[PDB]
Amino acid sequence: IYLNPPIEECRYKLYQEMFAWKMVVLSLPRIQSQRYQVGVHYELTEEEKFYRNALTRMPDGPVALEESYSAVMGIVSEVEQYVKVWLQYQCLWDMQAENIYNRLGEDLNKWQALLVQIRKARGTFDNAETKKEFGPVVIDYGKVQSKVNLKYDSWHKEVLSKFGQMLGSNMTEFHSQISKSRQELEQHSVDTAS
Amino acid sequence: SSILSEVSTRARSKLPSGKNILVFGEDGSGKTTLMTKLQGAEHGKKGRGLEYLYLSVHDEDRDDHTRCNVWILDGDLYHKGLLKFAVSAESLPETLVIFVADMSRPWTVMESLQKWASVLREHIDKMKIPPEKMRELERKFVKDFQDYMEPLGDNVLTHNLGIPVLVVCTKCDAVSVLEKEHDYRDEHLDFIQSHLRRFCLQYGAALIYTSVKEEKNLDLLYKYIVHKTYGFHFTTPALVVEKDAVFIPAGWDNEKKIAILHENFTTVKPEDAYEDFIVKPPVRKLVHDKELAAEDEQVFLMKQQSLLAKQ
Repeated sequence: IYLNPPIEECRYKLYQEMFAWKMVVLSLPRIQSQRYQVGVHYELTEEEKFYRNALTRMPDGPVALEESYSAVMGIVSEVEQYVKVWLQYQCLWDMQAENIYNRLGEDLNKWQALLVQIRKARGTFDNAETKKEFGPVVIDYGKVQSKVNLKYDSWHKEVLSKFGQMLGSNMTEFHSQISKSRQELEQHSVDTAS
Repeated sequence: SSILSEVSTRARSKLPSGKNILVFGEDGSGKTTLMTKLQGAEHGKKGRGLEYLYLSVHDEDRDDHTRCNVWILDGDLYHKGLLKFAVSAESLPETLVIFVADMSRPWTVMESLQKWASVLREHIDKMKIPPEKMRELERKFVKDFQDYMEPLGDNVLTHNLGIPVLVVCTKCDAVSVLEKEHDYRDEHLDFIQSHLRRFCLQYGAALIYTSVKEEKNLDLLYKYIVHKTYGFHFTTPALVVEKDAVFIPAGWDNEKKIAILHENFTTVKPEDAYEDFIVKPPVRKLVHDKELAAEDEQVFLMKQQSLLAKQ
């Protein structure tokens, strides 16, 4: 699983967008009397010629910046979280089913638990949706939608096969011992001197 | 649940990531120019407040790609609160911080550094790091400093934050110009170098000179950054031989290695305040011409009333 733009792009581009929405109002040239007031014979300094003090002239204080970046630290953080989830499917390609079988040897019946949460793990996946949107960041899982699909489908199939296999074994146990005990009860010797 | 255990346990070989290199410096120091140029792009766009650079470090030895986060910070103090967006508990232990002292204006070096000496320090405690973890990382950094092979003392790391730190002084080419345009003595170079070395010593910092115009030690700076934030193989010796640009590895410093630089200059014995021995750059811009206020009708008219009374 790659990110064609790395997750840091999701933050850098948003920062550039915020910078653009600041420069649209900040890089405005400053009204200045130097048009004829040539007495200041000096190349106009950038931090005065271009009116670069507006950030300090906040009516509400710097809280605006605090909220803006916060939104980004919202937007990116959680979306990276979503990205994280997708990276978790990495296991579909590098794992040993023997390890799982040993770890959950003789669970509720054999596994009976992760075979339940896997169906929920079919989430973020196997849906008509092709790209997850969030704000101005759209993460498209187009190249993987079928690939991880086939892998996860086959893997779920094999886990189901193994589970139901030993379930059927235990039901052979079930019917065999029930029938034998039924015959033992059906000996029906209720009255006997011994 | 159970999956989050099993799938997580199936982990493969990777390289550490999420490292957070931080750059505070005095505004107008070309900090952005340095970080961009080292990134590879000649210069991105400047602006205000916090700025982000994803520094792509590739290791050909393992043939992998990683991105560290340059959180370069604006110099103005009113933009100090937003530093909470830069460093937090989950990010702090793997953060490296570099201050940038633009040598074009040596008169504004130490206090700017010392400004950092407040700001980050304040920010490191307003977040209320629990004492045990701060202590463990501090002693870890102390040990990592002590094991330099190509120490202990009263002032070594005598106050530090326990994360690796550099003092990257940019624009070193300018030292030539301000040498002749100002008659700025070479002994004064020795004095600033020694004082910066004392500063880096009490922070255990590795000091590097670098000139963007001279593209000097930019490769070396990249090497040292990758060595510290990641732990890559390092081979550069302690380049201190020439005074134009110097590279002081973190641990190569000693009190006597600053005493040797003290010896060669005999202008003013260095205990003196940095600012005194350096000469202030006098302000050029003239004060605006004074108000030509017009005397109001009232006191003026009272004055003529007095004049007619004199008649």
